[PDB]
Amino acid sequence: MKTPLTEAVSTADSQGRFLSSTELQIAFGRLRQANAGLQAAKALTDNAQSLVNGAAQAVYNKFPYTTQTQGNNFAADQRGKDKCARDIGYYLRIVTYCLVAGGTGPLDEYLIAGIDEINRTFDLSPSWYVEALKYIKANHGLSGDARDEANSYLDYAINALS
Amino acid sequence: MKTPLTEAVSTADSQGRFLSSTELQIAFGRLRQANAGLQAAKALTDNAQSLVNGAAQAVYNKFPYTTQTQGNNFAADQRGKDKCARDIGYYLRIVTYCLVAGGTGPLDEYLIAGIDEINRTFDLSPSWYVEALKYIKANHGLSGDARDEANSYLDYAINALS
Amino acid sequence: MKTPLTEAVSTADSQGRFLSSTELQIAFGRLRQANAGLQAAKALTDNAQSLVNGAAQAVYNKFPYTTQTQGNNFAADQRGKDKCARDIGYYLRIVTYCLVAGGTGPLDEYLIAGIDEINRTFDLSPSWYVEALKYIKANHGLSGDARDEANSYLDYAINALS
Amino acid sequence: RNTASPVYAGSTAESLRGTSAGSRNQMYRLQVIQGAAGTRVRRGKAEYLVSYDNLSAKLQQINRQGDTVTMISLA
Amino acid sequence: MFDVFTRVVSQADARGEYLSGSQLDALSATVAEGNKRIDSVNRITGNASAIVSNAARALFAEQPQLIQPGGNAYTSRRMAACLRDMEIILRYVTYATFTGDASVLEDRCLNGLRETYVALGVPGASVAAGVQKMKEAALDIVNDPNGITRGDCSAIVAEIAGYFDRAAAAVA
Amino acid sequence: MFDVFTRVVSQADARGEYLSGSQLDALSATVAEGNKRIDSVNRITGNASAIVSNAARALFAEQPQLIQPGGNAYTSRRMAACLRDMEIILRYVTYATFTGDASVLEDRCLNGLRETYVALGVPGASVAAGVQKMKEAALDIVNDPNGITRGDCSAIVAEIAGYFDRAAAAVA
Amino acid sequence: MFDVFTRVVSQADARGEYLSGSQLDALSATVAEGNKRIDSVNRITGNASAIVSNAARALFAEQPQLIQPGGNAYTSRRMAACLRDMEIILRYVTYATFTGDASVLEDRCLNGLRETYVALGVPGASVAAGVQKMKEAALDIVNDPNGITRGDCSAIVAEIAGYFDRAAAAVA
Amino acid sequence: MFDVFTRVVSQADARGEYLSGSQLDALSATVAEGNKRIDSVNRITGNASAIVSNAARALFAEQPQLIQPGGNAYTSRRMAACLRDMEIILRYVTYATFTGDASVLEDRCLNGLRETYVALGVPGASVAAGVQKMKEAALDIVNDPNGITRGDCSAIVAEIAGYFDRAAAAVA
Amino acid sequence: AITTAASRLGVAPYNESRPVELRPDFSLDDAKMVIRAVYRQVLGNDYIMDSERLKGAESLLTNGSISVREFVRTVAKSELYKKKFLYNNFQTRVIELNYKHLLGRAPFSEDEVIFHLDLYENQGFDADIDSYIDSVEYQENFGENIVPYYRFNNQVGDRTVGFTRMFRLYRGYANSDRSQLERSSSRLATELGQNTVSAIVGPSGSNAGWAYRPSR
Ligand SMILES: *[C@@H](C)[C@H]1/C(=C/c2[nH]c(/C=C3N=C(/C=C4\NC(=O)C(CC)=C4C)C(C)=C\3CCC(=O)O)c(CCC(=O)O)c2C)NC(=O)[C@@H]1C
Ligand SMILES: *[C@@H](C)[C@H]1/C(=C/c2[nH]c(/C=C3N=C(/C=C4\NC(=O)C(CC)=C4C)C(C)=C\3CCC(=O)O)c(CCC(=O)O)c2C)NC(=O)[C@@H]1C
Ligand SMILES: *[C@@H](C)[C@H]1/C(=C/c2[nH]c(/C=C3N=C(/C=C4\NC(=O)C(CC)=C4C)C(C)=C\3CCC(=O)O)c(CCC(=O)O)c2C)NC(=O)[C@@H]1C
Ligand SMILES: *[C@H](C)[C@H]1/C(=C/c2[nH]c(/C=C3N=C(/C=C4\NC(=O)C(CC)=C4C)C(C)=C\3CCC(=O)O)c(CCC(=O)O)c2C)NC(=O)[C@@H]1C
Ligand SMILES: *[C@H](C)[C@H]1/C(=C/c2[nH]c(/C=C3N=C(/C=C4\NC(=O)C(CC)=C4C)C(C)=C\3CCC(=O)O)c(CCC(=O)O)c2C)NC(=O)[C@@H]1C
Ligand SMILES: *[C@H](C)[C@H]1/C(=C/c2[nH]c(/C=C3N=C(/C=C4\NC(=O)C(CC)=C4C)C(C)=C\3CCC(=O)O)c(CCC(=O)O)c2C)NC(=O)[C@@H]1C
Ligand SMILES: *[C@H](C)[C@H]1/C(=C/c2[nH]c(/C=C3N=C(/C=C4\NC(=O)C(CC)=C4C)C(C)=C\3CCC(=O)O)c(CCC(=O)O)c2C)NC(=O)[C@@H]1C
Ligand SMILES: *[C@H](C)[C@H]1/C(=C/c2[nH]c(/C=C3N=C(/C=C4\NC(=O)C(CC)=C4C)C(C)=C\3CCC(=O)O)c(CCC(=O)O)c2C)NC(=O)[C@@H]1C
Ligand SMILES: *[C@H](C)[C@H]1/C(=C/c2[nH]c(/C=C3N=C(/C=C4\NC(=O)C(CC)=C4C)C(C)=C\3CCC(=O)O)c(CCC(=O)O)c2C)NC(=O)[C@@H]1C
Ligand SMILES: *[C@H](C)[C@H]1/C(=C/c2[nH]c(/C=C3N=C(/C=C4\NC(=O)C(CC)=C4C)C(C)=C\3CCC(=O)O)c(CCC(=O)O)c2C)NC(=O)[C@@H]1C
Ligand SMILES: *[C@H](C)[C@H]1/C(=C/c2[nH]c(/C=C3N=C(/C=C4\NC(=O)C(CC)=C4C)C(C)=C\3CCC(=O)O)c(CCC(=O)O)c2C)NC(=O)[C@@H]1C
Ligand SMILES: *[C@H](C)[C@H]1/C(=C/c2[nH]c(/C=C3N=C(/C=C4\NC(=O)C(CC)=C4C)C(C)=C\3CCC(=O)O)c(CCC(=O)O)c2C)NC(=O)[C@@H]1C
Ligand SMILES: *[C@H](C)[C@H]1/C(=C/c2[nH]c(/C=C3N=C(/C=C4\NC(=O)C(CC)=C4C)C(C)=C\3CCC(=O)O)c(CCC(=O)O)c2C)NC(=O)[C@@H]1C
Repeated sequence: MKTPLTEAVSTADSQGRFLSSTELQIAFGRLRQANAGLQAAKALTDNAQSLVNGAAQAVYNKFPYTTQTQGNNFAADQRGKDKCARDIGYYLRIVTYCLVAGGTGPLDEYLIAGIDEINRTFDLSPSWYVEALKYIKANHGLSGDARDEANSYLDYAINALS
Repeated sequence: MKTPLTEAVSTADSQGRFLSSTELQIAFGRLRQANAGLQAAKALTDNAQSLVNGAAQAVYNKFPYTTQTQGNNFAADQRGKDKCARDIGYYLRIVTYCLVAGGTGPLDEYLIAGIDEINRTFDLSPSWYVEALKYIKANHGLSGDARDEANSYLDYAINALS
Repeated sequence: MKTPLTEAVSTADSQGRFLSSTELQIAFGRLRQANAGLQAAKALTDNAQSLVNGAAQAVYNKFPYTTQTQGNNFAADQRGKDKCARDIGYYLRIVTYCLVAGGTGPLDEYLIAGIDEINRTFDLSPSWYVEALKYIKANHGLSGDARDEANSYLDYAINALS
Repeated sequence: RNTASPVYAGSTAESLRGTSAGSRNQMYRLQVIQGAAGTRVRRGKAEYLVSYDNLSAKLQQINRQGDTVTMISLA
Repeated sequence: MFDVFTRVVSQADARGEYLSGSQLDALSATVAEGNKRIDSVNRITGNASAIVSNAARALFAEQPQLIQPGGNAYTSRRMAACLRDMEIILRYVTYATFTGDASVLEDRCLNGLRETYVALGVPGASVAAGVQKMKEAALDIVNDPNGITRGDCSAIVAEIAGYFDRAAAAVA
Repeated sequence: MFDVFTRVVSQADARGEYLSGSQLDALSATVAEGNKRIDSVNRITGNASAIVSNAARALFAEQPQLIQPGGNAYTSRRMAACLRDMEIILRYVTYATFTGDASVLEDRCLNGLRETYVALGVPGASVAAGVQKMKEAALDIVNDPNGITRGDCSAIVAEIAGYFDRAAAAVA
Repeated sequence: MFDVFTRVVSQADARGEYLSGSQLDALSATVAEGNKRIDSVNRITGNASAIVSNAARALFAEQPQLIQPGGNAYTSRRMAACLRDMEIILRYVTYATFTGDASVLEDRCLNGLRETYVALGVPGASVAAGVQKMKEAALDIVNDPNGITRGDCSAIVAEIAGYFDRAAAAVA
Repeated sequence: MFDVFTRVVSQADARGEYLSGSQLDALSATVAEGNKRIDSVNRITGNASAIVSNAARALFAEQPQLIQPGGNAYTSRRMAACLRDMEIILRYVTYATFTGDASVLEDRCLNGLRETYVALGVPGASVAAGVQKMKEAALDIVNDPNGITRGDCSAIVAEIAGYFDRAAAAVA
Repeated sequence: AITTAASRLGVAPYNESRPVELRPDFSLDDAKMVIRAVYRQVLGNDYIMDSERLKGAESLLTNGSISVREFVRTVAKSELYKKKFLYNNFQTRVIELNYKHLLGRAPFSEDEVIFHLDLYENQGFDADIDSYIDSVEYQENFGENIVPYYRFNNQVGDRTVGFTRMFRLYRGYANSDRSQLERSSSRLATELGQNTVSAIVGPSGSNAGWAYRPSR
């Protein structure tokens, strides 16, 4: 999956080469980033319940028909509400993995690949999840490099949905 | 060329992806290195004639037959000595390019690719150039990251010749 | 374009073969069907405006937020309503082409190929058009072979959207 | 033979590279006259776009088949 | 490729228009000619080998320079390629007759063919003469009134003759 | 392809010269701008979908002929291709911004693009208008003072503008 | 392949859990060792040719039966393959050190190597002897206190020794 | 791949026999049921998306272990692959209904499928349950008395049930 | 050919298929069939997600900017291919997969492993991929404009060991190279080294003993 260390070795392996100063520079870039990523992962994890619940409610407010309309794809009943909070939790959890790994790899492998087919098949609007991701962006309270990297994955997911 | 920035974009383009946090971290790694690399290039450039002349004499000292044996491939005459000093200058100049570019790309593109055919065709011993590179390593007077990056390229050339 | 005559020749051409009894039977199948398709196309064409306006109102009735919510992707203004009526008109018109052609080729080439990217890019919900297509099925008034073929294309579009 | 040839003057020689143009990101357009002396030949005149890395291999391929090279230019 | 139906559809889509009643009526008339169309395809196909071989023999009889040593049809490989070309052209003419549209013949067979022949020294005018001989035999086979429901196939025969004429014009 | 560093190297190698002190100093200045460059790449990428979609909507609003039946952006496939092209050009512009050199954009994306569009009948002037719309949106996003360490980004914004202008000129 | 970070991530996802505080702290500890890890990779790579050649020369000296006529390393082709294999194993050892995870070494290098050597008659025990020789040379190079910031590299050295041990065990 | 007609032909050829009068009459009865067969194929195809999605929803509701973290249908990629599998099996079942012979299912859909699921760890028993759910929905759709010329479709329905049972048995 | 055992061996669907050729002045549907055929063949019938598609390469193929062979080369050099088949495999397994994907046959001899292992180690993966596609064998079978396909039937230049080893690499129609019982292990490392073959075991579904695999 796409992370700086994996990409570096993947490039050298493709070329049949030992690692060179180029790959070492990649590792230095990872080390400069890693601690901020781990801090962001911890902050999101400690706040996960609040972010997921607030994110779900933000979606319901923006799309009130989702809590008023009968259907398996909507959150009018507790069943659909539980499914919705589960899904938003998956986004938040996998985003923390990206922060730990230092790349979109976890999002690419676990969430984004095939997401279009899932949303089409089960009649789920990508706009719902875009709204949830925007809520998490505006409410995770991170700053500095932690904010920048975290928002990059949240926007990466948003762009994949749009 | 093989440099962190071009390689990062090349791999992203192969996947049709926008650049992500992984590639941004590659850039940060490059930025951490570049000033030391540029300083290393300046120091080698300012000392180039001393290093090149010293390296050529070191080869002649270690391989005295090169200055005493008649032949197109040897340095018994001024013609061969000039060819030799020119070649050692090429190694040093292209090594400074690697420091500027932050990768082995200039060495690969300009010198290393095809060096075996040249050395075989013109009966030039790789051991001669290994000794010259060893001299430059031992006499460039760099320290810290400048030393580490410069020696990585000098070792890269030595390994290619062995 | 997938139609019985084009696929018969293309398969024969891929085999480097003259047409044989197999392909002639394909032609007879088309001839058994063709008049029903043409009459179905005529009936839908004559009733096009009533079907399109009725379909659009069916969508607005089923998804009232589309006519209440501001946004470029919604029909809260005449701009959005005109876009929506236009889109539903495209679905109906291209369906009549399928009846004329005797296959889904017109739908595949003009409408379905790339529709997922468009709806994702412009935040258009496939469920809206599914509802529009369902209204057309329920109200075109066809019978017999004309009904069966027309509904196959309308269901083909619905399946493509789901 | 009272025939014409395609016009590849100015920028009309250019072709898209993308990620398919090899290490140098350069495309070479080989116009050849070919016949069936293997896969079926569909046209007596053909054009091939190959990267620099594969240009040598392509020439031997054309050479092995006995086909004639009429023009080569950068694309 | 297009068939007789998709050709009308493509033009209508580019104008953003439903097919008019007249256009639908014209296609209904095409449907009414379907059995005659299918019979014509079947009759040419059933006689394809005779059509090609008889035309080739007649062609080489009238143009002995093709098969004399050094001639473009001399040697087994070139003769075989020549007979193949005749069979190819006849095949795509039947394709066009089957679909009711010349696009398959033009796109897959005739486009580039004159350039191929000029490039390789194939005499296109001789190819055209061979196509004309195939045209004559094929139309006679189609028009044979024996063993078939009697009716007027002049429109279909005219259409088939046009495809042969385009093939003859394309190579010459 | 070149980056900002290897561009100077290649010019120096062809002359057989070490980089001058002025050239090294210029690269040192480029390194000092690296964080601004990374932020600009991140900001454009983080808004890629909105930039493409908003510009595409504005283009079709100002050029309704593109989307009318028969228009070059009519039908789902052609619209999907058009939106894909806008994203591709944006992606390669961000590549050039990342490397600091137009080679990746020129060598991989723009070379031969005009001929592709001329052959297809894609209106190049409309593509350039689309690229222009993406440019103004992208530069505003890059220039947004909120949520970022404040400083002067005029140099990188000018560089990004040049890359967009190159793309518009290549296709117009 | 996995790196040190993605190995923990993949395990966490299968359990559907956020990384625990201890897990994040453990990875933070790994980050603090990153400079030493990079230096160890750089030092092995910079001496790769000497490590392989010196190990190979030592191996053939203790095991002259490898290079006698008919021996498994006899003939230029087989000797070149032998030197190549030593370089391959060293290369993937440095990869695993770089990533902090043995997966790349297992997946690319060691998975199937024993089956290959057994099928061909390559003495796996002698390969393992060569790998051990590269190990002693490589660890000595990593531990050299000259020309580097002083500190404790025992943990990194132990990990590298483990990868060499894994390579030797895979073939012996 | 055989159809209902070529299945009998292949058995006859292996015996070197003409089809008997009984065999020809049996095929005549198959032709008499052809309209029912085409209708059943059309009805299943026209509801394919609903059959897949409804069956998938029911399977995951009764087997929540499939979709929890670590489950074989967890993550979008595995989930999408799972939905593709259901659609593919349904698609081939319609092929078998169309041809009147199970060979297309055996030759293509179920050929190597058990190896695929064992290798990947896909729970074959759960696939069988999903196939059973699609079967229940499909047969109801085929049997719907509304909007169709009334008649007895028990024979075709029994045949379709068998193809579903074949697929379910092949995986578990 | 293969007639009686075709269905049993999983060959019948390929008996019923024809080579996918991109003719000059190809239509839109022609290009789509090539892209589908290339993805199924070169990526070993693995499911391809929309996010994994090589949209740029598909565009150039559709435009005539790259031929079928160059499209095949682009797919084979992509990160998608390397992720699926390079980064997690022994190079002998990689060589096996390359032969099946790009040449539609199994390796014949240890010499092929020697050639491609050295070529990868000395020049890299991209250089090795070029060797398959620019080979005389690729030229004679597929040329510029035909998608690679499995060569089950006997051809000039064949060896009998190739036939038996095809069913070591091909495990049925409803199957992918990454979803077989041996998983990542090289199928032919032992067979090539000892110049031995094994009794053909047909795919599951049509063969009860489909799962037989020998031990170490
Ligand atoms: C065991 C491996 C030996 C050892 C290592 C060690 N290194 C550091 C610190 C640094 N090493 C580097 C490395 C590089 N700088 C470059 O520019 C490049 C070339 C691309 C490399 C490889 C760096 C950047 C640092 C940090 C800054 C510094 O100059 O110190 C340490 C100190 C602790 C730390 O983790 O930073 C150590 C211990 N030291 C030994 O004594 C072992 C023989
Ligand atoms: C069990 C399957 C159900 C059922 C079927 C049934 N159908 C017919 C007759 C016909 N059905 C068709 C079908 C089509 N006509 C078209 O143009 C197309 C679209 C391409 C289709 C699918 C046709 C042509 C006929 C014949 C004419 C007619 O309309 O009747 C029957 C009657 C018996 C017969 O075989 O002809 C039956 C029984 N009927 C049921 O009650 C089941 C729910
Ligand atoms: C000009 C082409 C000649 C001609 C043709 C002609 N044919 C018909 C009618 C039919 N021909 C067929 C054909 C076939 N039935 C089969 O089973 C096969 C094998 C696949 C074939 C080729 C059919 C089905 C018909 C309809 C029934 C019938 O036999 O009449 C006509 C009559 C008009 C019509 O369009 O049906 C005609 C005119 N007749 C000539 O005199 C020309 C020499
Ligand atoms: C919340 C914003 C809205 C909502 C949600 C909702 N989702 C489903 C069903 C599914 N959700 C997913 C998504 C994922 N599965 C994964 O494994 C991952 C990646 C790790 C993701 C993102 C899937 C695959 C499904 C289908 C299978 C399942 O049910 O688990 C439903 C139910 C749909 C149905 O028809 O059963 C709902 C309700 N709905 C709303 O209205 C909210 C605004
Ligand atoms: C330019 C258009 C705008 C602007 C940019 C700007 N940025 C900085 C400084 C930093 N920006 C970063 C960026 C990141 N940190 C991360 O971890 C990541 C995610 C992977 C990114 C993208 C960093 C590391 C710095 C340095 C630390 C700092 O915050 O100061 C500056 C300040 C000067 C500098 O170049 O460092 C500026 C000017 N500022 C504007 O006002 C423009 C709108
Ligand atoms: C109607 C059910 C709902 C609705 C419609 C709506 N659509 C758009 C914009 C577009 N619609 C299409 C669709 C097509 N274009 C084609 O060429 C074809 C194939 C022949 C189709 C089906 C496209 C491509 C667009 C985008 C470009 C364009 O504007 O034409 C809009 C506007 C979206 C925007 O952001 O401008 C709207 C409003 N919206 C509803 O709320 C209805 C329920
Ligand atoms: C002689 C043993 C018997 C015989 C011969 C016969 N041959 C033809 C016609 C042709 N013969 C050839 C052969 C070749 N043409 C070449 O260029 C070469 C290779 C250098 C060869 C071997 C060909 C191609 C033809 C057909 C075209 C042509 O006429 O030139 C005929 C006439 C056949 C016809 O239908 O006109 C005959 C009579 N016939 C016998 O009965 C002899 C026992
Ligand atoms: C016969 C009446 C005349 C004749 C023919 C002749 N043609 C060729 C060579 C070619 N003919 C074609 C044409 C096609 N190939 C196709 O695949 C299709 C489309 C499906 C067509 C229309 C081509 C492409 C060639 C060249 C490649 C090939 O030979 O297969 C030859 C041989 C030329 C040579 O010297 O090799 C000949 C002899 N020649 C005559 O003299 C007759 C007038
Ligand atoms: C959108 C603003 C405008 C528009 C675009 C449009 N483009 C095409 C077709 C192609 N576009 C490309 C371009 C690229 N492909 C690549 O891989 C890259 C990077 C190297 C680029 C820049 C290509 C190659 C094609 C042709 C093949 C393909 O279809 O993908 C179309 C379709 C043309 C047609 O008739 O099929 C369209 C619509 N059209 C407008 O009207 C806008 C102004
Ligand atoms: C003699 C002209 C000069 C010389 C020779 C020398 N050679 C080696 C070591 C090796 N020689 C070979 C060569 C071959 N091995 C083969 O199997 C074949 C093909 C059948 C050949 C040609 C090899 C492979 C080696 C290395 C392994 C081994 O020792 O067997 C040495 C020792 C090198 C070392 O580092 O041990 C020497 C001394 N040396 C001179 O000075 C002469 C001018
Ligand atoms: C050297 C210390 C010992 C030795 C080695 C030796 N190996 C071979 C042959 C092969 N080696 C490999 C290895 C790899 N392939 C891979 O994919 C990987 C990871 C990337 C590895 C490590 C393979 C597959 C072969 C077979 C192909 C080839 O011959 O290159 C030989 C040649 C054996 C023969 O030719 O029969 C040799 C000599 N031999 C010794 O005696 C040393 C102990
Ligand atoms: C869904 C109900 C269940 C499920 C399914 C599942 N399947 C796979 C992977 C594959 N499925 C197939 C099957 C086919 N491919 C074909 O081409 C054909 C028709 C000829 C068939 C029947 C194949 C070959 C694969 C592997 C290829 C690939 O790319 O996946 C997966 C993915 C497993 C993984 O690890 O990715 C899944 C999830 N899983 C469940 O839990 C349900 C019971
Ligand atoms: C004839 C005396 C007997 C006989 C033969 C028979 N063989 C096959 C099929 C194949 N034969 C081979 C053998 C080879 N292929 C090679 O490349 C070589 C070495 C260069 C050999 C020896 C192969 C591989 C096949 C299968 C592939 C193919 O045929 O192309 C058949 C047909 C089998 C079938 O159709 O299923 C037959 C009939 N059969 C007898 O009964 C005779 C005793």
